[PDB]
Amino acid sequence: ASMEMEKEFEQIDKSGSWAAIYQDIRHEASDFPCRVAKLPKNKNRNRYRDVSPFDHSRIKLHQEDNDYINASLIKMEEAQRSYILTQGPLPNTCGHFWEMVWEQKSRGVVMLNRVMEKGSLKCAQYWPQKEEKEMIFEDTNLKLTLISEDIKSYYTVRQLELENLTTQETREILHFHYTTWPDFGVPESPASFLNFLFKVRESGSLSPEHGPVVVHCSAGIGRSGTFCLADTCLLLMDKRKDPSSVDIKKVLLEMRKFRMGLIQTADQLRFSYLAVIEGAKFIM
Ligand SMILES: O=C(O)C(=O)Nc1sc2c(c1C(=O)O)CCNC2
Ligand SMILES: [Cl-]
Ligand SMILES: [Cl-]
Ligand SMILES: [Cl-]
Ligand SMILES: [Cl-]
Repeated sequence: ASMEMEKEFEQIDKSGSWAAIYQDIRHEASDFPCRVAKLPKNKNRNRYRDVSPFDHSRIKLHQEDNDYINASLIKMEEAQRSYILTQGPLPNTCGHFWEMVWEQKSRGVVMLNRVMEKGSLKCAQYWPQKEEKEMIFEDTNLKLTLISEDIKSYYTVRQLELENLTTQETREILHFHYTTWPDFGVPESPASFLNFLFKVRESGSLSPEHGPVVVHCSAGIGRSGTFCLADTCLLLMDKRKDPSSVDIKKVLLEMRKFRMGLIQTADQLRFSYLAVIEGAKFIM
């Protein structure tokens, strides 16, 4: 790999067994309890009833009334990278979302969806669109201000100021918004996906000096899983002597120990292969 991975890719392509391989992954994936996610009191904190964090990896809010947020810590030990994957916040969980960003000391938020997709609400408007209209989250005592945005053709980078209204301490949060990645679909090219990923890496947001980057789409599993799988596989291919031993299927199953349903379609799995192959070549 890239040679060994590319060879494997062409073989799967030739036999047309992407769907078969993807289904194998779903069958083999971990099935851990999500008791807390499924408590009655948490019903309104979940966007989709079929998408919940495992108890063992769920992010806990440091709040005395209810610690629950639909978010999971994905800790890739060998790759030496962590991510927080979470659903697109609901109108009632935006305060929670930013409480999590604050408490976990994250530097970046990666958003891979749009607020409305095909006429359906997929994510709350959880950040301010206008500088002069800041957002105040009274429940978690946080204020959020748009400082600037860098709008590119297929993604936007925003500078946000998150302020703890209790202490008046402020932090700069980078918001990386992929705006042309359709739900249950794939990016328009490996190149544009990789350019985006590299921008996130270059920002320092994935650095161990900060808390884990927060990654989300609508459910925090399909597009989110695709993004994280590619990043981790690229790390492995660069850190392993004999990078040929990087088995994307095994890495995805390792990730799914931490959150269910990562990568939601066979074509997203196929795209992950392409991204990793093309990216390996660029980095090598
Ligand atoms: O946003 C994504 O990329 C993603 O995984 N979305 C998902 S996963 C998922 C759903 C959705 C959705 O957006 O409707 C609906 C219920 N089943 C699981
Ligand atoms: Cl949007
Ligand atoms: Cl919503
Ligand atoms: Cl591997
Ligand atoms: Cl699945």
